[PDB]
Amino acid sequence: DIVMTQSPLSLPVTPGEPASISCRSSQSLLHSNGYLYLDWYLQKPGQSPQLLIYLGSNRASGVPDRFSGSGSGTDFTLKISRVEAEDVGVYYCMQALQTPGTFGQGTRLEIK
Amino acid sequence: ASVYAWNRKRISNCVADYSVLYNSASFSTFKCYGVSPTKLNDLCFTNVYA
Amino acid sequence: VQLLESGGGVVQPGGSLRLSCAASGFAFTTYAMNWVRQAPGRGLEWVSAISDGGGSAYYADSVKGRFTISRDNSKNTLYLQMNSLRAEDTAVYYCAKTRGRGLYDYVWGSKDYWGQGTLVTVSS
Amino acid sequence: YELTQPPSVSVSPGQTATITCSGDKLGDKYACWYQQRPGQSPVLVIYQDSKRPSGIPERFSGSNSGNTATLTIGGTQAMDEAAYFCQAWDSNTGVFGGGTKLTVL
Amino acid sequence: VQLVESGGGLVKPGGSLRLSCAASEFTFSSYSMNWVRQAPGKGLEWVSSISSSGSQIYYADSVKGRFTISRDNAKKSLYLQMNSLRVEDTAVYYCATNGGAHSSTWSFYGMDVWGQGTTVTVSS
Amino acid sequence: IQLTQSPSFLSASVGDRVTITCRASQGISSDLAWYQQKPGKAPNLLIYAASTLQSGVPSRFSGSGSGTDFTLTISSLQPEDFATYYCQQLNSDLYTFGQGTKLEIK
Amino acid sequence: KSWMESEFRVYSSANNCTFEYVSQPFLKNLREFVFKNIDG
Amino acid sequence: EVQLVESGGGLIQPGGSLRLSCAASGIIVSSNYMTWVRQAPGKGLEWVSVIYSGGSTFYADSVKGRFTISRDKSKNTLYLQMSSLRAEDTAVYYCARDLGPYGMDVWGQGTTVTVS
Repeated sequence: DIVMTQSPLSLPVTPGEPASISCRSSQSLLHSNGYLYLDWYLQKPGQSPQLLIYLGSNRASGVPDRFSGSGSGTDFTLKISRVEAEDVGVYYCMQALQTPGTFGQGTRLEIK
Repeated sequence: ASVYAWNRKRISNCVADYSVLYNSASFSTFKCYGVSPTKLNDLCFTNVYA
Repeated sequence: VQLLESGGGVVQPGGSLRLSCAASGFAFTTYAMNWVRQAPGRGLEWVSAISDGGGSAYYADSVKGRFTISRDNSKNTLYLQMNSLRAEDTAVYYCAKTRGRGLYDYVWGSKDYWGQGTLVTVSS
Repeated sequence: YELTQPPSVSVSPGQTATITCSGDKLGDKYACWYQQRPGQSPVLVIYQDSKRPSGIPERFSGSNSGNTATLTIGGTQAMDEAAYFCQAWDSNTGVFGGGTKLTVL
Repeated sequence: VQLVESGGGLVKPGGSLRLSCAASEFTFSSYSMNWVRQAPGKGLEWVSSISSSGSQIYYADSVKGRFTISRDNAKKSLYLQMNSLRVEDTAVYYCATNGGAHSSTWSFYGMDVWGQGTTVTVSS
Repeated sequence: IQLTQSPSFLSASVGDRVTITCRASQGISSDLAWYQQKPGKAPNLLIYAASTLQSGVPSRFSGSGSGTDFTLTISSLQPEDFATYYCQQLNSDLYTFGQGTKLEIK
Repeated sequence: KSWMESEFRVYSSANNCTFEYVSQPFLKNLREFVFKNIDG
Repeated sequence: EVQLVESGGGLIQPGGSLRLSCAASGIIVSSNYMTWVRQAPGKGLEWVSVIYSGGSTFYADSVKGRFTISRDKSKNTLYLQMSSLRAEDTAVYYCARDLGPYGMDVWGQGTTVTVS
């Protein structure tokens, strides 16, 4: 199993400020073919998640430009350029390398 | 089936019927590039491939 | 694109159920599918995934044998077999499609589009 | 389908050994037996419930009837101390027996 | 024939391996192959089997959907794809020929030619 | 096939909700691409497949409609959001365009 | 005993073919045959 | 990163000969759908031609019998044989890459062609 831990557990950040969410893998998620198989999700309150960051550093269709991912091997960080009022909710990471698919425990970016 | 994975049925050692294909009156684009459909019924073939 | 999940409700401890993920607006013929559960306030946790044409039936340990999945490639629907349900599967279930349609885009990996979810409650 | 073998049996050197193999209607099936001396890859010693492969002395006698498969070793010697796996095929499934360990004193 | 295996090594649970069993002669073509794993503390387990032509492939109940046996009679090699290597898969694997051409004649033979086993270890 | 945009000359102030309509005469249901062209410049994709946001387009641009009806919706105008907006037949043989709608920051 | 489980050791590969016919079998029981290949 | 650069247009007598060029960096021309697109002064965009990734060609009804589309695999470049030029051929032409359901994702700067 790949047990992944997020850091930190909560990030209440005022809108307009920047925010970084880090989630480190127990094993190495690098180079199944040359990429970093960690994916980032946002579950906004009351509705279903969709992809924010795929392959560690890249994002899917239509994502706000403020989101960016970084890190290699075991450490990975999400980089929000400017927190706003629509960014509230839990953030998940997932290892996408081995069949047992494990998500994070959930850190909300909220407005304090 | 889709046009990329198009079906192909070999037809052999049986006796064909092209009179019912000419009396189908439903095949909008029935264009014959081999033998005319009126002479198809009176012609024997080695292998039909649908 | 719509992911309508059907079925679900209150089922009996140890009873049976079957869930339907009616999909539309996209191929679904070359796309993989995923099943994701979330117990109340406990986080997204994985269940299942299937290949483009079935056969590849991938399950977690807690659903070993007890759950099975299927798809209707003609009618474009996803299914989910349940037996001897315990109290830890009381959750809302999301059917989700993989990003994409090539190999090394793992059929248990990225999940682009998600549904609306139906609650499955095991109680008496 | 399962094949039941006693965990182990032992006889003094020079005696006759008898090791059993139990299965449901096992006398209707073909059973193979193998010898695994410790630290060694196994070797086939009995197949088809009655026939004896080339390279094996005739004292390896096996028989099958009813629900029991049995192997008989007359004049047991020192290197008969080995793991003995009764094998059988049912519905294209290779199912091995428990494996009876034979000990010579 | 004379059989040698390779590929067993240190991997963590869920990882991927690909064993092998190479033949000396071309008589390999006439032998239906079997994969048998030996536990570090117990005897043997039948893993899979393949026909002489390779069109009759069977797996043990505990391993289907994970392993993929394949062969190449012109390459005189036998492989075993080893995916989702999981907690109890640590063992020593034996490649053993049956002799029977097809699965219908396997009961009339036994596994006669075993190569030197290859040690596979899964652990964190 | 004939594609008709409606109407040609369009005007609004910043912040208005605009709905530029390219009307499909037959009905094709997935084959639209929205082409915004700065006056005398190179056009760019805005919404492809008539509903999905093409990558790098800012989230203020939306598309809707399927079948015989199609629309372009801009949720909040910008002073630079003036251009000539084209609709195109995707998956076609002649790649028929519309006549062009010239939004004006007025 | 009257089983005759027959295993085929005739070919390794068999594909891409046109004819396939099945009937009642042809065959101290002397049995005579003449095979000849004229005009197709 | 993905850039198309065009040359070859200019003021040319009616009915004359001419040729355009469209160099490509990043995209391989020899395996993608490249289209020629026209824009007359005071008018909108309009299709001219497309040459398939396999090498099959296509031109518009207003184009057949006059223009020819051509390519080079060594220089990764796209060409258009310009001939029998009437007065209606006065326009600016861009080269674009066709992906079917995906729109004209990349474009060229454009070259002005005048007939006199």
